[PDB]
Amino acid sequence: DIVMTQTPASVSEPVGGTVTIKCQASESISNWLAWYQQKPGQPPKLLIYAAFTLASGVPSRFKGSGSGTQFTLTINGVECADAATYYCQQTYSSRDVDNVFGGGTEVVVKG
Amino acid sequence: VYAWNRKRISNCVADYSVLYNLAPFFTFKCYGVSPTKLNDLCFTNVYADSFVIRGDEVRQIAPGQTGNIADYNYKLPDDFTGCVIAWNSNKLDSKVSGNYNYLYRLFRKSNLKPFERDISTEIYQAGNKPCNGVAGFNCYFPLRSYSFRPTYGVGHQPYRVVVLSFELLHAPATVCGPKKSTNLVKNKCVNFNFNGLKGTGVLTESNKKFLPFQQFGRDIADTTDAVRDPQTLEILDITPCSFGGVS
Amino acid sequence: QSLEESGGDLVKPGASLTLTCTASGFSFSSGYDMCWVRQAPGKGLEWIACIGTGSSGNIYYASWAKGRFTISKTSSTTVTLQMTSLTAADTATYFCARDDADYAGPDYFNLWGPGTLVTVSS
Amino acid sequence: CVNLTTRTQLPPAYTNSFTRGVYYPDKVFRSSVLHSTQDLFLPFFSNVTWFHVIKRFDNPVLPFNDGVYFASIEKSNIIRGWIFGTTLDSKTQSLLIVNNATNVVIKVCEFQFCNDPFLDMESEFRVYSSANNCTFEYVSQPFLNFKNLREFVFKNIDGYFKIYSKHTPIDLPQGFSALEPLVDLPIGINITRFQTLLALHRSGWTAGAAAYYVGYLQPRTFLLKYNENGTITDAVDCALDPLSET
Ligand SMILES: *[C@@H]1O[C@H](CO)[C@@H](O)[C@H](O)[C@H]1NC(C)=O
Ligand SMILES: *[C@@H]1O[C@H](CO)[C@@H](O)[C@H](O)[C@H]1NC(C)=O
Ligand SMILES: *[C@@H]1O[C@H](CO)[C@@H](O)[C@H](O)[C@H]1NC(C)=O
Repeated sequence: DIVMTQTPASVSEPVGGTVTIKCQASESISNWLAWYQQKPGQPPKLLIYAAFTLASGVPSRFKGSGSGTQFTLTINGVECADAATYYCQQTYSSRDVDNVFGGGTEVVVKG
Repeated sequence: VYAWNRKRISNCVADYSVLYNLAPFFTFKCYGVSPTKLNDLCFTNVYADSFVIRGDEVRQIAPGQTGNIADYNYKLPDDFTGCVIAWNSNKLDSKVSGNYNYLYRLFRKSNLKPFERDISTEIYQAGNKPCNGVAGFNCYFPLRSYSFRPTYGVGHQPYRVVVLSFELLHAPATVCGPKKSTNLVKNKCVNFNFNGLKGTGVLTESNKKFLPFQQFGRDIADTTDAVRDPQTLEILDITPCSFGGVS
Repeated sequence: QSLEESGGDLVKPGASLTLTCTASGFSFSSGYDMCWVRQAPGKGLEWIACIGTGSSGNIYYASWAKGRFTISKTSSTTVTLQMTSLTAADTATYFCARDDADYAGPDYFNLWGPGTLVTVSS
Repeated sequence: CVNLTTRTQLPPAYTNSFTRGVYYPDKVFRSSVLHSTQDLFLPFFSNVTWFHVIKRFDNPVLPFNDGVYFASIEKSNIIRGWIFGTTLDSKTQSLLIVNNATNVVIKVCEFQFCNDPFLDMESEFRVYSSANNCTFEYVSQPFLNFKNLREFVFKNIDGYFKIYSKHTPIDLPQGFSALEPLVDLPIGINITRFQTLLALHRSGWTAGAAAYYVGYLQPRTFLLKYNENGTITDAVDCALDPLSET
């Protein structure tokens, strides 16, 4: 029922630069959304659950903005170690859904 | 409640008898229409708004009511038409760890206009020095998270509230209610009323074959003598009951 | 806690395999949910099917994983996934997602297992 | 959206209305009786606008006035649908009717129509570019030597869109055939112009032999004769010539 897209597919900002990834849903999912980041050869970990609350063990730079249909993750700073792929999950209605997870968006940090 | 969902209902018949098993322990106190006669009623516009608020905050969903939910989360217009439904959801929206996933707007620059939604996550400035992205003193996040406490009374428990707004034009109607049917009785003097067409006569089987679009049947006297039953597609003859002068 | 996977090996097309997710240090409690996900070698994550660890298993499936896969709980610390008629595109890396809320579906996943790789060749 | 520059400019052809333009006014039943009614009816023996399509490409935008009578000599179902509205863009909500290979498409929405709307085995639909604010939608069963005659009457009274149809196998032939009311649309938008929709075969693009007629309704009085079955068989215009007035 709910189809979710993640854009842009590829991003590249300087180490002191800022990059934002927005997650859009076909219809409104209110507050139900999560952010996941995986390193190569490693399962992803939860970053921003409920689209605003920060996770445990994660730097404050990870955050969340927007609600309803459009959700944006703003990166205030990278340190050449956060270059990975970010996914967003709908976690709202999974009765008949092809995939709760959103599209892939890898981050490249040019140090 | 701050990011309340909005739904459109149209081109369908509304059955209100189902809303006892799906939503037990519900409160149907509402405004603008008699709750009982909603079954035989037609709605041209229907809006559905659903969210979860605390038990002490369920009373705030009323026209002309002020409060935390009303001013900053969901404001109802003074001339609100439509009804609200609220039922307890402790068995569903309560977690042993805590229902921390539901958030509401707590700090806001001004009271919300009726039927408005605010999803802003900017840091609220309650002092003089600008926050500049810092959430310290005099700079609080506008959204707080519900901490439902089922141990306390119903006022500290998750309440699921569904707000329905109509307009009741009942002329270009797109939402109505089942008008039911009556055990047809034939071959006797009968007071009939078909879709507002009240009359008296003897209802007999009709041999006429008027077309599918064709509904009624008129005579030379310009009076309805043939009718097709809305419940069952059948042809009936309306004949005035036997009469005559006595001498 | 760990959710190390099992049952991953080379499989012929049009066959069946048994992947086992085993919990360590905890049991499959009713109040908290478990789910199953897999990751293709080249693209992002996907959800196929999973069941709840409660008294009444609220089993939930994806649209593209409607009937090919079968998941069931065999013990309090052992859950298995069965797929049949495996095709060339079914190769991926399978993970055992651990949910945090039992809202009849995959909610926020706080914990994942190391995962296993399942591949197809002829 | 593809612009068509292969249009051949030509003044419209004309033909007599003869005895077409009759529909059942109400849903009541009368048999073997004569009734007179006052309603928007197509005047008898009027001159209607004739467009021929073959390299003749006639896709103009015609005013709606108080009503429109649509007929088309058809074979192989070249005519597909109609477009209704006032501004024919996203500024004002417009109307769309298309009978594709499967069903009929009914949509009222703030469409953004292509400059040259047409259709193209048929799997290429280029008639609009966007839809902004949609109100009502509907899907139903498809409506459908020259061997097909299709009559259509479109009206807009009291926010209702009435459609009258009749399928007939056979310029305009002489005869009589009343039109039944097909579907009523409780939409409530005002219509001042329209444009039909066609299908183009691609091989360039080849258009088959077909034509359509456009008539305009007027407030007149008719006397209609119902047979013993219950259907209309003959009608007499009450303002055409002094004999009919008598
Ligand atoms: C249409 O027919 C009438 C006769 O009824 C004729 O007088 C008129 O000239 C015709 N229209 C055109 C454009 O020739
Ligand atoms: C009818 O529609 C036309 C569109 O051109 C508009 O100008 C007019 O105001 C409308 N009439 C009413 C009563 O809304
Ligand atoms: C309808 O009328 C025709 C004559 O016009 C007649 O032959 C036919 O029998 C009638 N229909 C029925 C069902 O009798």
